[PDB]
Amino acid sequence: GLMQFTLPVRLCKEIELFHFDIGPFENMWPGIFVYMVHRSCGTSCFELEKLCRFIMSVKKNYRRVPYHNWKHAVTVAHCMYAILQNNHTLFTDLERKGLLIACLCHDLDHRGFSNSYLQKFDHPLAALYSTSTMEQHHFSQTVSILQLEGHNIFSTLSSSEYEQVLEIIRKAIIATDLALYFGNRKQLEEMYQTGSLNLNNQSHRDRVIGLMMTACDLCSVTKLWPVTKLTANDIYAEFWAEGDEMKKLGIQPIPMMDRDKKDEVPQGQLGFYNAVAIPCYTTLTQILPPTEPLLKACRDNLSQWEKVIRGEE
Ligand SMILES: Cc1ccccc1-c1cn2c(n1)C[C@H](NC(=O)c1c(C(=O)N3CCC3)cnn1C)CC2
Ligand SMILES: [Mg+2]
Ligand SMILES: [Zn+2]
Repeated sequence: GLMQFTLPVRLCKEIELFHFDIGPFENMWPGIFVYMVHRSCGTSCFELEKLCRFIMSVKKNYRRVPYHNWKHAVTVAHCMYAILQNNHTLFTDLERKGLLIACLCHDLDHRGFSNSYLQKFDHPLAALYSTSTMEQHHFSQTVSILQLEGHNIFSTLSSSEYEQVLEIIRKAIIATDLALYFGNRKQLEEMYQTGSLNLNNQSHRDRVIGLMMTACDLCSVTKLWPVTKLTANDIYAEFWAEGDEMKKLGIQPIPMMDRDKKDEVPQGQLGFYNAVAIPCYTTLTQILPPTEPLLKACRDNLSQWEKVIRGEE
């Protein structure tokens, strides 16, 4: 009860900033997450014994893939932490509980392959879940781990609160399917501009939470340039592996996944910042003004990719 987690001074200060990098010391990441839960939610939200057992089971169920790994999980939970801390009063006690856990669990048991590759391979998960294939798997893995003896961190919630938190987590995890992001942001853009956006409307909050999940999931684009640049290497290590596997199935992959077209990465990055990242953080900044530092860091990185094309780096 009276046991806090305490970070070294540099981490204690920088963890509050949107652009914090969680560092290369894996053994500190669990403590960083508990620190964020305690400050974001309270030291009472979860039994520490159960949270620690949940965190370590979640870690064990992430694989050793270049990008969709345990570091990504914690990184995405930190961006959510930064959004929740800068928007103190806008979110219910249940939402703060659910969303950090959603972010930690959102890519559970990822193999480093897209929903497209699962479908073309004819992987069993593609038979079980026809759309948002991996994302339904991630939520399913989350429920499994919550039901391990000693792992139910929500046990002190009432039955209805329990049903509400699992519904927040489910929608939050499904929303990380980038195919669903385009239509979700368009709807939110319309609602904000015609002034119909109403955060007491549950279907509207769902949409806003969905956009928060895209923002946290993509947050490598909101870091210092060297973090952004080095994360992109890991993202392409997965994409090019998938392209290799597409070739093995006798299918030429899209240029994004074809290691033979590395040369065009910078232009692909521009398309992505213009089509996905900038519009995401722009609408997010309109709805939640204190998340502006994410939009500003994203535009800075767009500028860095423009400089790469111009041969200046
Ligand atoms: C057109 C092209 C030609 C030649 C070479 C490359 C490209 C190209 C097109 N695109 C990209 N490269 C990367 C971009 N996606 C990211 O950069 C990305 C993700 C992300 O899409 N997801 C899914 C799982 C992670 C997460 N964060 N970031 C930064 C998507 C579009
Ligand atoms: Mg995912
Ligand atoms: Zn993710």
